[PDB]
Amino acid sequence: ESILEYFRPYLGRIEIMGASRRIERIYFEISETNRAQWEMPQVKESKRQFIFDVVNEGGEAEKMELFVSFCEDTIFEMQIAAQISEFWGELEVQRVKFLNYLSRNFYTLRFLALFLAFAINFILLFYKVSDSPPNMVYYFLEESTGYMEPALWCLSLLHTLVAFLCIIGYNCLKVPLVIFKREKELARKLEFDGLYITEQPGDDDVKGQWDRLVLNTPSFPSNYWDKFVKRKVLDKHGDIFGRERIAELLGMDLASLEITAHNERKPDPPPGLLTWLMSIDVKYQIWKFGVIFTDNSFLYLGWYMVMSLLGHYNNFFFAAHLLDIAMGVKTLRTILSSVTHNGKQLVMTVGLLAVVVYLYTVVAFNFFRKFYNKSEDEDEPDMKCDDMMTCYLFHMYVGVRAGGGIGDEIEDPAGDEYELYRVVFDITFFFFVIVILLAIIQGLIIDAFGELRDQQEQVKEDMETKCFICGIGSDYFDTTPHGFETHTLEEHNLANYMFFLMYLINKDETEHTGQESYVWKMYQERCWDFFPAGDCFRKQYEDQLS
Amino acid sequence: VMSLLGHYNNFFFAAHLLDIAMGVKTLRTILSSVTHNGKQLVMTVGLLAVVVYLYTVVAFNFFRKFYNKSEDEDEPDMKCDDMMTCYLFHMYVGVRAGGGIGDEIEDPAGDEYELYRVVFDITFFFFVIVILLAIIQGLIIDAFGELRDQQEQVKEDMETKCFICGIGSDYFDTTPHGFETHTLEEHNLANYMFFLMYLINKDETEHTGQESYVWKMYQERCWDFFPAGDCFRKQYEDQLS
Ligand SMILES: CCCCCCCC/C=C\CCCCCCCC(=O)O[C@@H](COC(=O)CCCCCCCCCCCCCCC)COP(=O)([O-])OCC[N+](C)(C)C
Ligand SMILES: CCCCCCCC/C=C\CCCCCCCC(=O)O[C@@H](COC(=O)CCCCCCCCCCCCCCC)COP(=O)([O-])OCC[N+](C)(C)C
Ligand SMILES: Nc1ncnc2c1ncn2[C@@H]1O[C@H](COP(=O)(O)OP(=O)(O)OP(=O)(O)O)[C@@H](O)[C@H]1O
Ligand SMILES: Nc1ncnc2c1ncn2[C@@H]1O[C@H](COP(=O)(O)OP(=O)(O)OP(=O)(O)O)[C@@H](O)[C@H]1O
Ligand SMILES: Cn1c(=O)c2c(ncn2C)n(C)c1=O
Ligand SMILES: [Ca+2]
Ligand SMILES: [Ca+2]
Ligand SMILES: [Zn+2]
Ligand SMILES: [Zn+2]
Repeated sequence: ESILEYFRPYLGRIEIMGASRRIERIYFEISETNRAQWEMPQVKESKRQFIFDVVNEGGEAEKMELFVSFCEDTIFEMQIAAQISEFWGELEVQRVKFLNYLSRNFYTLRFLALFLAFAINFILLFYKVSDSPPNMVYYFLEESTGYMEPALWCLSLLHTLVAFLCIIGYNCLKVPLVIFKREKELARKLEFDGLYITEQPGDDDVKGQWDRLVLNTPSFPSNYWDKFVKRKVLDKHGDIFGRERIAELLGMDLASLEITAHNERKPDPPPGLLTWLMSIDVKYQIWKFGVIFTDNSFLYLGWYMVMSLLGHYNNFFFAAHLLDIAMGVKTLRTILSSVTHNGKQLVMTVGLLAVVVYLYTVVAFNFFRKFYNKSEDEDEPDMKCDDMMTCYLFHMYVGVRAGGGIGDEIEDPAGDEYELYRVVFDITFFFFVIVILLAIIQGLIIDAFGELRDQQEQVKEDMETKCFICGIGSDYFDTTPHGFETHTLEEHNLANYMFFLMYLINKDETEHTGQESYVWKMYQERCWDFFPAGDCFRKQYEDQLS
Repeated sequence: VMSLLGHYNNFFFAAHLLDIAMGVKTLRTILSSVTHNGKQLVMTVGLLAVVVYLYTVVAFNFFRKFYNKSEDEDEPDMKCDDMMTCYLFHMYVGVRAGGGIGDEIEDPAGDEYELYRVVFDITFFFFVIVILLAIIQGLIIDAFGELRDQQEQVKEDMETKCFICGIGSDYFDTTPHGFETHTLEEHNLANYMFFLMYLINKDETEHTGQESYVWKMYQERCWDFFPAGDCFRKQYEDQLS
């Protein structure tokens, strides 16, 4: 019993479909470092996001196809977590240590940046403008507190430095995952689908046309686990598309690959800076800059950098950093996600408002223009509807904002032949614009709140009622007490399937057993038939009592 | 404390009127709707403060001429000479006044910054007056729906599944009034409650085999005696119980 208790965390168990028609149970070893890396909060958050998006967007037919991909991505991330874990050579080692320090404390730098922005704004809360020095006016900090201006200067410098550290850290730990995902997707597309061989991408596909740059670059499979994708594509499509055309498209040399296949040399790489710069692939760097610039978080951080530099140029610009609270706190993100859920419908609704108010201006310029005199003095009238530019601007700026429509601002229509017509005009403008459209605006936000809440509830219920791997309902396992918990924690646990991949990858091919070799060979062929979908061990041997 | 202060000054007793909220049950339910999303509400007012502060920042640097609230020409009263007064004015007047801050601010017609001020007023009207108050109302409405859905779910779960064994009502519904008989005689909650006292009171030497077995398992914090997933009727369905 003591040995089993000691080795319980390291004993992983999974279930596979099997070479035969019977579900088979597989036992293997889980490394301590693998479990330590898996339990990291970042990995936990990534797994939560993956589960949420998979459940919400469905994709049942591709479920396993997504899951395996997730595992691959996650593995790369924790490799980075292993790498960034806690004359020329001296500066290089200082640079790598500094980069690692920035990578480790990125979130702390974000928190410090938010706090520094709050402090800078609180200091700026004491500005005052006066004509006399402390013809145009001057600005100065009017306060009785000492050394406030030097403190503000130091806070500005520290804020910019910390934000720059944020930029460098984010480039250190987040970009390689995006690059790896893009390389993986492009490799799958050009190896199986052949989107560039005997097929072309669509013109509207911006990313499809952008991915054409790294086709012939020597560093194409960089930042990705596989480095022989181009050779496999050549072997797959040379006999049809033409070996020479494939070589030119992928930038390969048949003689070079042949001689390296026979035997390769081991030249010494020069550590010089000039030769290193010469060895930099310009096209690959251009493609990497293009893909990284399309990211949202990187653009947000670049905007934060620009705001910091403008803050050095003019201190008041730092006020913009207050909006980072929306990106900072999670409840901020949720409540503003309600607004962003129906954003297209919202810009929609304001456009419809503009059109209907334009029609009201059209019918107000042709007949009811006399009633638009906003000048009290009789000597100099001020007609706001002499031309439709002023009339439409007046209706847009005054009629929409003023409660009760445009009739309140417009003169009294009593005592005129068009009094009934003007009454209909004002009442219909009040109902159609002030009431209905703003009601739509509020209803969109309320519906978005309900939508997000329903999505979260559906995800929770789906997770709590059905198993992720086999899909069998919780009731059948609930026949036996705590059956569902045992099934979801021991038999078909997600972490066990994740760990089995690494256990296959680390150990040598000659050490794989029959089951391990079978799973590995079917994995290579992108075949997901080993997952026990629709069946499990318990019902396989229900008569035999397992 | 309120009562003692009421003795000190009688008017303090007015505070006790708020006890109606704690007193009547419907009071508690309707205010539970408000308290359901309280963090989201203090949230939303904080975001309001930040966005109005940004509007004051862009109103202190350029559009400060239009903040003269004094009718007399001899003694002007600028409300945006410093950002303390400008921010207080926007917080206290702009938010409360329907239509944004443009109504209180002077007429921008006839100036080079008239279009810029039009954008300023219209965007302050939409972003502050419309969107944020819409969020405030939507949170309360969503909380009402949340509590109602919770009560409905609890009622349905109680009325459809048995609490002890968890078997659905349909299987018992095969026999007429089967679910009622099962939930009133076989797996009644009160019977399980009473059995614990019946075991605690009687002496240990008087316990039978079944009573002694349940008692020992209870003492070891083991809950395997509860018939979860099985019951008498399906145990002897072939034998007709
Ligand atoms: C987005 C909503 C838009 C509609 C808002 C409706 C609110 C107001 C509704 C009604 C008040 C109508 C005006 C007062 C009556 C005047 C009579 C008249 O038009 O005869 C004219 C002749 O005929 C024409 O020139 C064309 C006749 C139709 C004009 C447009 C009517 C729009 C109806 C829309 C249907 C809406 C139904 C109900 C909607 C709730 C006389 O014109 P005049 O004096 O000889 O010349 C004038 C100068 N002019 C040459 C420049 C033209
Ligand atoms: C929460 C919402 C916040 C934003 C509300 C926006 C409403 C209003 C929008 C627009 C009206 C803008 C003002 C009128 C035009 C003036 C030109 C100008 O700025 O040039 C200036 C030079 O340049 C600078 O000093 C910096 C330029 C940018 C200033 C800040 C713009 C904010 C944009 C936000 C993006 C919003 C996009 C749309 C949002 C719906 C000229 O300045 P000056 O006269 O030489 O010196 C003045 C005194 N000073 C030294 C103290 C500075
Ligand atoms: N094959 C499966 N593997 C794991 N969990 C499963 C599987 N199928 C269903 N589940 C669900 O997983 C739930 C348990 O979640 P789990 O223990 O994985 O949470 P977690 O990721 O540790 O949580 P947290 O969000 O706190 O980090 C069960 O309630 C069950 O409904
Ligand atoms: N094991 C169980 N024991 C008792 N009731 C159960 C059980 N499982 C489910 N129920 C549900 O409880 C309901 C009966 O509730 P009950 O008769 O206890 O109401 P009550 O609590 O006496 O009424 P009140 O709330 O007014 O006191 C049944 O409709 C049944 O669906
Ligand atoms: C098959 N395979 C993988 O699936 C893999 C990997 N590194 C990460 N992953 C996910 N390597 C090196 C690999 O050969
Ligand atoms: Ca072997
Ligand atoms: Ca006895
Ligand atoms: Zn399962
Ligand atoms: Zn029962």
